[PDB]
Amino acid sequence: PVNPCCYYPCQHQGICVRFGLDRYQCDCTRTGYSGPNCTIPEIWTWLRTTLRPSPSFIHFLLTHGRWLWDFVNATFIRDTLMRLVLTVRSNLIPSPPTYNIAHDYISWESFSNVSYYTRILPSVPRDCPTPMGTKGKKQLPDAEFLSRRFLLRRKFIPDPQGTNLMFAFFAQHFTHQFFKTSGKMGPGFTKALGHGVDLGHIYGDNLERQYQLRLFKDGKLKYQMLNGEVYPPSVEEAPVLMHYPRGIPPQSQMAVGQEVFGLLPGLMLYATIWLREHNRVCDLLKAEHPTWGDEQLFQTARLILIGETIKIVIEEYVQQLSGYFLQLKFDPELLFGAQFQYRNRIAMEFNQLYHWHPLMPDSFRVGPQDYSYEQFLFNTSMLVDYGVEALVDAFSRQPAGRIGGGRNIDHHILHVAVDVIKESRVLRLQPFNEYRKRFGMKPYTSFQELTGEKEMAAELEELYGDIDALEFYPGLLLEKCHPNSIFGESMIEMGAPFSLKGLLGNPICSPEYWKASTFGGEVGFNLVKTATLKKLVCLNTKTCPYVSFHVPD
Amino acid sequence: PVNPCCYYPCQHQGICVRFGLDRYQCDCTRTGYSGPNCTIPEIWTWLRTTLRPSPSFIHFLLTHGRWLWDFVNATFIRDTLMRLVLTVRSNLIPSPPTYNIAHDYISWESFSNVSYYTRILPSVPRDCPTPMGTKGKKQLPDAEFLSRRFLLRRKFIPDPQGTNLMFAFFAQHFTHQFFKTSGKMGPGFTKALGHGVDLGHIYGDNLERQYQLRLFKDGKLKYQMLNGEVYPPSVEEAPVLMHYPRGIPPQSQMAVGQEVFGLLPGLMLYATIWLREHNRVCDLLKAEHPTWGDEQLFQTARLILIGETIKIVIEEYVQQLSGYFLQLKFDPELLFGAQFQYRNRIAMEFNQLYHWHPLMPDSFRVGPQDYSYEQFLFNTSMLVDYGVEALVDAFSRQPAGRIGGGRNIDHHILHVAVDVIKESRVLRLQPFNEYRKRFGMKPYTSFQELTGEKEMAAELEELYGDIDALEFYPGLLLEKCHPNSIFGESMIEMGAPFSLKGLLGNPICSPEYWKASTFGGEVGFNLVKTATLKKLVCLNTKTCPYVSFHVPD
Ligand SMILES: *[C@@H]1O[C@H](CO)[C@@H](O[C@H]2O[C@H](CO)[C@@H](O[C@@H]3O[C@H](CO[C@H]4O[C@H](CO[C@H]5O[C@H](CO)[C@@H](O)[C@H](O)[C@@H]5O)[C@@H](O)[C@H](O)[C@@H]4O)[C@@H](O)[C@H](O)[C@@H]3O)[C@H](O)[C@H]2NC(C)=O)[C@H](O)[C@H]1NC(C)=O
Ligand SMILES: *[C@@H]1O[C@H](CO)[C@@H](O[C@@H]2O[C@H](CO)[C@@H](O[C@@H]3O[C@H](CO[C@@H]4O[C@H](CO)[C@@H](O)[C@H](O)[C@@H]4O)[C@@H](O)[C@H](O)[C@@H]3O)[C@H](O)[C@H]2NC(C)=O)[C@H](O)[C@H]1NC(C)=O
Ligand SMILES: *[C@@H]1O[C@H](CO)[C@@H](O[C@@H]2O[C@H](CO)[C@@H](O[C@@H]3O[C@H](CO[C@@H]4O[C@H](CO)[C@@H](O)[C@H](O)[C@@H]4O)[C@@H](O)[C@H](O)[C@@H]3O)[C@H](O)[C@H]2NC(C)=O)[C@H](O)[C@H]1NC(C)=O
Ligand SMILES: *[C@@H]1O[C@H](CO)[C@@H](O[C@H]2O[C@H](CO)[C@@H](O[C@@H]3O[C@H](CO[C@@H]4O[C@H](CO)[C@@H](O)[C@H](O)[C@@H]4O)[C@@H](O)[C@H](O)[C@@H]3O)[C@H](O)[C@H]2NC(C)=O)[C@H](O)[C@H]1NC(C)=O
Ligand code: HEM
Ligand code: HEM
Ligand SMILES: *[C@@H]1O[C@H](CO)[C@@H](O[C@H]2O[C@H](CO)[C@@H](O)[C@H](O)[C@H]2NC(C)=O)[C@H](O)[C@H]1NC(C)=O
Ligand SMILES: CCCCCCCCO[C@@H]1O[C@H](CO)[C@@H](O)[C@H](O)[C@H]1O
Ligand SMILES: CCCCCCCCO[C@@H]1O[C@H](CO)[C@@H](O)[C@H](O)[C@H]1O
Ligand SMILES: CCCCCCCCO[C@@H]1O[C@H](CO)[C@@H](O)[C@H](O)[C@H]1O
Ligand SMILES: CCCCCCCCO[C@@H]1O[C@H](CO)[C@@H](O)[C@H](O)[C@H]1O
Ligand SMILES: O=C(O)Cc1ccccc1Nc1c(Cl)cccc1Cl
Ligand SMILES: O=C(O)Cc1ccccc1Nc1c(Cl)cccc1Cl
Repeated sequence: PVNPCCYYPCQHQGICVRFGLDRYQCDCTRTGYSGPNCTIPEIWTWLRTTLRPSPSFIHFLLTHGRWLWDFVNATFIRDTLMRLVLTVRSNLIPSPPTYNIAHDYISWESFSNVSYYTRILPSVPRDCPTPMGTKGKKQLPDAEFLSRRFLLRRKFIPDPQGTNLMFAFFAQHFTHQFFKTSGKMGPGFTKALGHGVDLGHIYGDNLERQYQLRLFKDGKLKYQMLNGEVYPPSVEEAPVLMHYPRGIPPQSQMAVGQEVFGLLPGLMLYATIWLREHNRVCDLLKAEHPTWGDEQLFQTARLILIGETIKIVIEEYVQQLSGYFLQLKFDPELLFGAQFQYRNRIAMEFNQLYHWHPLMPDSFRVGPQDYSYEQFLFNTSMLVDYGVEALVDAFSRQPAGRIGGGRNIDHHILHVAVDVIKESRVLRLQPFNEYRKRFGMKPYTSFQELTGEKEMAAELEELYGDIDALEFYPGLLLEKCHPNSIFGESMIEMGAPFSLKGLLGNPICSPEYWKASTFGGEVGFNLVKTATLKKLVCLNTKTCPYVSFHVPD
Repeated sequence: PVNPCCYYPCQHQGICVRFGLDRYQCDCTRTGYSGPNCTIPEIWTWLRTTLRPSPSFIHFLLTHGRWLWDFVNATFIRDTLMRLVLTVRSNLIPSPPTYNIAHDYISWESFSNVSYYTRILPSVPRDCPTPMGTKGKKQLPDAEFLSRRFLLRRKFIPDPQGTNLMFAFFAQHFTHQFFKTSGKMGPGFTKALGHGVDLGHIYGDNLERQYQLRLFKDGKLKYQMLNGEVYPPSVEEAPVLMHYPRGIPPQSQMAVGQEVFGLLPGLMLYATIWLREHNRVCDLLKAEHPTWGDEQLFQTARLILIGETIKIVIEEYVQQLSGYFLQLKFDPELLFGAQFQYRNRIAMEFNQLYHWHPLMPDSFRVGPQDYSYEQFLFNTSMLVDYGVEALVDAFSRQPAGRIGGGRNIDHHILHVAVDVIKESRVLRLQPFNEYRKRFGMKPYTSFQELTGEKEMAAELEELYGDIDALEFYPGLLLEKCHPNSIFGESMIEMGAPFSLKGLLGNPICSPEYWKASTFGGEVGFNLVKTATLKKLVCLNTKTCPYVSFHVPD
């Protein structure tokens, strides 16, 4: 019989619905296109497409000509373009969410059950001739061999954008609040039910964990004093599930919102920094409202820290990553005259996309010392030994690896990428070319056009058989890179829409929540508006070291 | 020190926030007002208030002049006005939701924890001089004595709008999918985590329950055959928790989505019809899609039945109790050019408001038979004995009681109204007049202005002391009802914003969901678009009885 939806016949966000025994129909509703396969353009769509500049042209404009951008940033155009960046990107993501691992169709279970990761494109049907649809071979390339030949680091390729480990660990810390895949429920299921910037990696994904982390006085979190410095509490003081190597003494075990943070000094670094910020905010709130109870001081402080995150993420984190000459601005009031949905659901493709393990180097240089992976991983002493000040300085000076290009994942953590590709076939993600079309890009006609070179393309031509069979995750990390950039063109075009919908879709960005009273007055509101990475560290430390998302020079 | 927020100083949705020892500050952001109390209006605010007609004047316009409304309904002005009713009403509701029983302030916990009912106006602070704020007596009037003197039915007062029991049972059935107060967690908590029209009273509030009702063949729900007619299955066949009187084994019980439905035949009547509807819809969808599995057939039928519910509710259910000459219309497309959040959280005020126990008659009539409360309540054979047709005919012919005016609750179920007022004091709901202001109405200056008479006004003035001490629920029922109507001025103005935000805020009404493909093509899309109370009943029965929300002339 053969399922007609395996060919992906519907174009431009049309929906393949199986009718009768062998036929199909495309629902081209509000797609801007008509006809059986949604290809005949409406008057406005045809006009827009011929007048639309290429995605690369827009990226070129945003990365060149300082004289124009010095002017733009000092004018109203900054706010006009930022609004355009917000609206155009985030509208590519369905809201309310559509599909999940169980349903390749809209249902109430896909809407209400927040334990699911959502998906933009439906899974490849289980009745297709090839696991990627119709094109390609019956068996996809070996996940170990594909990572070994194309992803394994032979030499450290530094990021030309000057990105450091301070960014890398921020990226990991920030993302692991909404990427919490369930080990028992399996792939496609999440434990971070907040689905965005909830800070559940500081406070906990569940209520009882939070209560266990809370000192229940002045709204503050629990903490311990080691060498005159404030650190996260021990397991004895806060009895919560923490993933530590079995046998390790409880005095060496620290307790934070996310279970996996104790395994890396870079992760527990930010956990300390943010904990110091929470209690600091409580002190400012208490001086402003001495009549407030413990519960209000905590909840008000959480929203301030949620606002501080989004501020730093957009104006510094994205600023370093995108390399835009356009000065980015966190201002929810930009969307106040627009049709925007203040909700978010984490997609599995955003999970796959955010596996930036190439960022990690060969070693971890802290001052005169150079620490290996076996010296750095699962180390429960390093954070206390050096302190926040010394480590933040050390991570801001060490270069990070280039994400795109290829052959840049250190062999110690390569197994992750292997499992990511394995998870992609379990989830049955559509080919890379299908996602290219979903995010408004032209699909690649050959492997030579993808990598931009002759060598690595020829081997991939033999393995996959066809370009329309190329997988999602390998495509993003093997795509040609414009010199000076951190990754390929697709990463920006696929990632930004998710990322902005997660940031600005946070309820605090809504007209209902974006008020002074929400953050306990003007003091709390200004802390959100003026927050910086530098102010996140140095205000919570004795001295102020070099702190940035980029290395010196 | 005296709490300043006990005076409710901040007007027009301004937020009272405690500062220092004895000081307060109003957050007048986006209220349309400025200053210390949000009392001085902006240029556009002053313009709106002076040109705005009174609530009772627009209600007058909608309920008078047949000839003008015949013209309007046949033109685009029908759609123009419906869009206005949709937008202006539902915007009075905070979205995303703000407060709950735990927090009288915006928090992440209030946003994320869906086990809470939300609220529109914050509670009366615990450290206020009087239980209702600053007004009235130290001890609030007795709950049982208030119900016996002002709410207890002497002579039966029927609805002047000719509303029947078919409406009354629909009301109780329809509401108990989003009104499910958790007796274990307490007042202000809810098991109905859908917070809207999810049909959890048919399928279940949780997944494990839903799976027990489902056949897992053809997307259908389980059913038993009695007298050659389709009925809900036994609890012996579908093992789900149902609240039946002790001594009644699962062999006689019937298994449906909502636990309390076995207590009333009228509730079980509507459980049957929708179950017959679900399986009838499954049959239609199976013919269009013979390659669909069980899971897709079930989920798609649910979306259709949700679509059918909101359709009938707006164009007939709301049409009956509103008494508008304007032909109401369910078209989600009306909101596609508007700022509208497709989400809903059930408020405690909507819960309190929807206690329409006055609708219930002195005795239930089924043709020549007249069954009392003892015979009707907990009856297990009445539905099977008579059938669907006979009971639909009976409930459609018998008039329901007038909700407003007072003194129209039968002595059998008066204890509910006692528990509503008692729950209101635990929830610490603000005074009636404070809620009047919040839904754009002038507060009553006296009890005589509220009632319309003299006797009950003077006795309430003795019990409460002040009009600003009057409670939410008693105020709604003892209010004066305009020209021949179900209830008073406030019931529309307070309940309509809650309802329309609940109905149109359903995700199926969003541009993403409101497609033909979501309902499995045009056949499923038309069943929503052409849904009727009559078509819900007569298409699922052998013969077609009298079916309406009003009695025959
Ligand atoms: C949405 O929100 C509601 C309401 O908040 C919530 O309902 C429940 O919430 C919690 C449980 O999740 C219940 O909490 C109650 O309060 C006491 C607190 O007293 C003490 O608790 C600690 C003692 O217990 C612990 O002891 C040791 C450590 O001390 C520990 O090792 C044990 O494992 C044990 O847990 C103590 O540390 C602390 O200092 C306090 O003195 C709890 O003990 C107990 O759990 C109580 O039941 C609420 O009562 C629940 N219901 C209500 C109505 O409030 C929902 O869970 C939430 N929903 C979601 C989906 O998140
Ligand atoms: C977790 O991380 C902590 C980081 O604090 C580790 O603790 C530290 O471990 C080092 C050993 O590596 C301790 O000794 C230090 O190391 C030097 C090594 O010699 C140096 O090597 C270079 C290049 O080979 C040579 O040019 C020079 O000889 C140079 O000195 C040693 O000489 C010194 O004694 C120096 O202190 C260090 O003391 C210790 N830190 C603290 C605060 O005690 C820890 O090992 C690690 N844990 C695990 C389980 O891996
Ligand atoms: C659950 O509901 C069922 C209905 O399905 C109840 O069973 C029914 O009970 C009624 C009495 O309440 C039975 O009526 C019988 O028929 C006549 C009725 O009298 C007639 O009507 C009026 C008023 O009564 C009189 O003025 C007329 O003159 C006329 O006679 C009577 O003669 C019989 O004695 C008897 O009452 C009905 O038949 C019966 N149905 C079935 C199928 O058994 C059931 O009681 C109820 N459960 C509980 C606990 O009450
Ligand atoms: C969000 O959705 C998740 C996935 O649907 C839910 O995860 C869990 O719920 C599933 C369904 O309850 C679990 O599936 C299991 O199904 C087997 C099959 O047994 C069958 O059901 C009956 C068993 O009593 C039998 O009568 C029948 O004949 C048949 O054999 C059953 O054995 C298990 O008991 C269980 O129900 C599943 O284990 C689980 N996880 C996953 C990954 O599927 C979430 O509950 C849901 N979340 C929310 C908040 O609703
Ligand atoms: C040396 C440090 C690192 C180690 C040891 C490491 C290893 C791991 C491990 C063990 C997992 C969980 C198992 C799995 O999904 O394969 C994981 C997942 C993941 N990693 Fe890393 N990685 C590192 C660096 C990073 C960084 C810097 C980022 C951020 C750019 C990152 C992004 C992710 C993401 C998004 C997941 C999936 C999380 C989930 O779905 O639950 N990793 N990695
Ligand atoms: C004679 C028929 C009815 C009976 C026997 C009945 C019974 C009850 C009972 C026992 C409660 C719980 C009271 C408590 O303990 O707090 C309740 C609450 C309630 N009633 Fe009724 N009722 C009837 C009719 C109606 C009708 C017609 C409506 C109109 C919609 C209605 C609306 C409600 C609502 C919304 C609740 C609160 C639900 C919740 O949050 O749990 N009732 N009723
Ligand atoms: C409709 O879209 C389909 C995409 O599959 C196009 O291809 C179909 O029609 C062709 C011409 O009749 C056939 O050669 C193909 O076999 C057939 N595809 C499949 C999978 O069977 C088709 O061109 C489109 N129709 C129009 C009018 O453009
Ligand atoms: C479709 C009409 C819009 C005008 C598009 C002009 C073509 C853009 O051409 C662009 O030129 C840049 C350098 O100038 C390159 O960096 C880009 O790769 C290339 O796409
Ligand atoms: C001159 C700079 C203008 C920047 C404003 C445009 C930002 C919108 O970004 C656009 O988003 C679309 C959806 O993701 C993509 O299809 C486009 O390629 C991308 O440029
Ligand atoms: C100076 C401009 C004011 C004219 C706009 C008046 C709109 C208010 O509408 C008024 O509502 C009253 C009910 O309170 C009715 O009595 C009036 O007839 C009606 O015009
Ligand atoms: C001082 C001005 C504030 C009073 C506001 C009262 C306006 C009249 O009341 C209005 O009735 C309409 C009935 O269709 C609804 O659309 C509106 O939601 C309702 O506010
Ligand atoms: O957006 C983020 O938070 C990180 C991220 C990851 C992948 C792709 C884009 C982005 N951000 C981002 C955004 Cl939100 C806009 C423009 C350019 C970029 Cl790189
Ligand atoms: O829609 C409902 O649930 C019925 C309901 C209950 C309370 C208050 C209003 C309404 N309906 C209603 C609506 Cl939603 C709009 C205009 C007029 C009326 Cl009577």
